Amino acid sequence: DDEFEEFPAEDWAGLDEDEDAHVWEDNWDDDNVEDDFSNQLRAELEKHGY
Amino acid sequence: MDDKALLVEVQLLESKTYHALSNLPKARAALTSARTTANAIYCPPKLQATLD
Amino acid sequence: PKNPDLRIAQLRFLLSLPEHRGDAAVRDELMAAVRDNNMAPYYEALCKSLDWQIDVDLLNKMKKANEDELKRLDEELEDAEKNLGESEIRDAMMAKAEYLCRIGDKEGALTAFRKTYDKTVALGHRLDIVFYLLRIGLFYMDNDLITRNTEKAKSLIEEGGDWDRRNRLKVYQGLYCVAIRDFKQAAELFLDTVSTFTSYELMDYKTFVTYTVYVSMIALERPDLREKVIKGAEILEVLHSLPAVRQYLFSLYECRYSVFFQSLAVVEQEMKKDWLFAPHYRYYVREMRIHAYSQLLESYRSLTLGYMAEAFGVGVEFIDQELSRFIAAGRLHCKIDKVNEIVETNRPDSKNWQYQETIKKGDLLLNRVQKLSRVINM
Repeated sequence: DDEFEEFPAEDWAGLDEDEDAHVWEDNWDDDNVEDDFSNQLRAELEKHGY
Repeated sequence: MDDKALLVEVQLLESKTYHALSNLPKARAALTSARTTANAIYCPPKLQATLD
Repeated sequence: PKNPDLRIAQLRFLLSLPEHRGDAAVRDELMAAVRDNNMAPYYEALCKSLDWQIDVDLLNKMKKANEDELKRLDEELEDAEKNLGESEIRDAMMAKAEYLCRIGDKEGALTAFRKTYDKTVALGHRLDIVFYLLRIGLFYMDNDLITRNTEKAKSLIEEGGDWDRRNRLKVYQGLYCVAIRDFKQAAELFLDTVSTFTSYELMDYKTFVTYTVYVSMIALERPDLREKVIKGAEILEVLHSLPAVRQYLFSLYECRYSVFFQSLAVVEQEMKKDWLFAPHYRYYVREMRIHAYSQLLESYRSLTLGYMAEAFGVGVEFIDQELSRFIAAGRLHCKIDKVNEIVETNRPDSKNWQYQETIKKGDLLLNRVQKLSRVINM
């Protein structure tokens, strides 16, 4: 089996500490920002009567 | 304790509460136990009527 | 043994917006501390909060005195006698968890428990170390030990007695959660156990039922969850005990979305202060939102955004933004129309979805067979 040394085997620095090393297969949507829920709800209905 | 009429009262009350908690299967089990323990004791017409 | 999460998550690890950094919870933690005096919760307390106050060592003095006395007692009872199997040695390590786990650390206790496990024969000791260190690695973010111990218990240890490991899925509440494991498995063993709890050491019954409901209604949206979580007897009884959780569940089931969102906000907030907070409160409140949206979109062909907003809480523009974000993520099959203000569902019929799945699975198999064929026969 070729080891493809023609492409430099990019070393992962010094196997430095990662973010979590968790087992946590996540998606693209988990990195956004949010501001709870109730705040939104009252903030968008007190303009109409809440 | 050898007293069973009060035992049947207590078992029926337990079944009633268990039913009021929507815990239907356990209420049915308690009712069956009450019926068994009442099929061996005086069970006055009120207790029989209440059990039925 | 050590039930109330030692209040440490709610303690000064929930600063900023949650703001939980000093309150009566610190008092509860400190009373749990002074009784069976401990310095292990004082590591971080020796660093950031109450770093070098008078009490920090004013407790340390007789704490070290007491732990030295008891460790001396254990060492004398261990060296003087030669008790075998489940013995005074296991008592020394169980104390050493009641101690150095709550004096300094689990490492010595992990070593001692390994030694006595090599010395002992019966199985509850192994489950004891499993839960001991599951909670310790919830204090210090350890999962590999938990899964190693779980494999040891289930694959090998569970060949004599049974009926124990089930609740140790509590790790599976937070292992593969944000994709598959905050639910599915974490619900299929919570449900399988809710009738027979018998594990009050980890958590009270009410908290267990709340966890079971939370994970079941994300595991099962309406795939006849009612057959197990609504028609369920014990769950219904404890829900009679817990009005908030019962309302939160039946609001989703009975399509009362307006109050379902308020219940979900309450769930999010009370979930943001837990062993379950840091793992997936964001994820859970996204998934439940998507679940409710898909429930409403189902049984509809085209919904006015106004009808959604008035019937799904609030925010015509809020609902527009949320639907946009969720369709962009590929979930929530529906197409949103602007100022005409319609939302059209594009759920493919059985035949079209079947064809798409055939294409996908067959492409997988064809790539596999192509690779296999090419590596053979050169």
